[PDB]
Amino acid sequence: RNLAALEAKISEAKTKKNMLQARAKAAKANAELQQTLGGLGTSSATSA
Amino acid sequence: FERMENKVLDMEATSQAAGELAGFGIENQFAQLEASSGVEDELAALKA
Amino acid sequence: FERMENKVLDMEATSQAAGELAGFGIENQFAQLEASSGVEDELAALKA
Amino acid sequence: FERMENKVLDMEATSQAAGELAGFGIENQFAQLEASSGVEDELAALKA
Amino acid sequence: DPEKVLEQAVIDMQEDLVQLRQAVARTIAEEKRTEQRLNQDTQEAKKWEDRAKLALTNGEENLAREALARKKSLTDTAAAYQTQLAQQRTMSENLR
Amino acid sequence: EDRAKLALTNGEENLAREALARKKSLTDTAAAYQTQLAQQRTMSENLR
Repeated sequence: RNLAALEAKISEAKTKKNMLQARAKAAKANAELQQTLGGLGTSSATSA
Repeated sequence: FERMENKVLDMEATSQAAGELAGFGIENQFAQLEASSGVEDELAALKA
Repeated sequence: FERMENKVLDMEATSQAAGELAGFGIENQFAQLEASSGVEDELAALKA
Repeated sequence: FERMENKVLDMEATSQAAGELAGFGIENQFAQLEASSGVEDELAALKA
Repeated sequence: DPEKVLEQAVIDMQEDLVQLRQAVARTIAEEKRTEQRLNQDTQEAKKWEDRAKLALTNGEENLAREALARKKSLTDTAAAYQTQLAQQRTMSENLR
Repeated sequence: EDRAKLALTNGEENLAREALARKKSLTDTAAAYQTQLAQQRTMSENLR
């Protein structure tokens, strides 16, 4: 019974962390795309 | 999970910093874009 | 029998390669050949 | 099977990358191709 | 010279639009991969439901409830991947 | 056009519209060469 509970805890913890890491990486990638789409070189164009 | 949660809180703080900064003219430009879309719908009604 | 079956599968693959390639004008030429055959049948009906 | 599944996921990621990129004029060209096909059907109705 | 500065800004913008194309293509692959995951998890949920129907046909309600517990785990995991996918879809449209 | 008349005589409106699409391409190419020719005629008279 301890082994069955241990395997369940390991499996759930591993898969939950893996999908959380994947979604966190996707979320920060989208945030950097929106930030870089905002942060255009408008001051350099204005200086020209 | 606490290290990942600290990186999520850094993305929330980055989103708060962008949200207070990003007050721009572009909202009035989107109202002009919607007016231009209304002109294309009036041209579609004229074609119909 | 497996070596002969591999040569049969090479002829099937060759037939598939010919079948995808062989889209040609000649099908419209066969419709003209059938029209010309119809003219020879009309000349046979005239002779009769 | 996991190495093959990683190559399938690379083809899915390649298909997603093509799907976000491939917004093109060609869809309006296909509407012109369908209009030209409609002209050939009108010429077939005229012949009939 | 202002003409050289604005030409350099336009060159830098060619690098930026390539970086944003990469970020879109990555996000497109992440949404397609999490769709693929939830699609196969729901197909495994059907397999475990059919395993429960076989157990019920044999009268083994114990094995049927165990197989339905695999079905629950898989459909809950597919709902988690659908929730993750919703964040990928909105980010994909934001980058687009 | 005569290939289209043969296709219509056989009832193949699909082949008739395809043959008329070759007719369209050729007559449009002849109109492009007539436009090019108009520039050659005026240049020929200018040099004369």
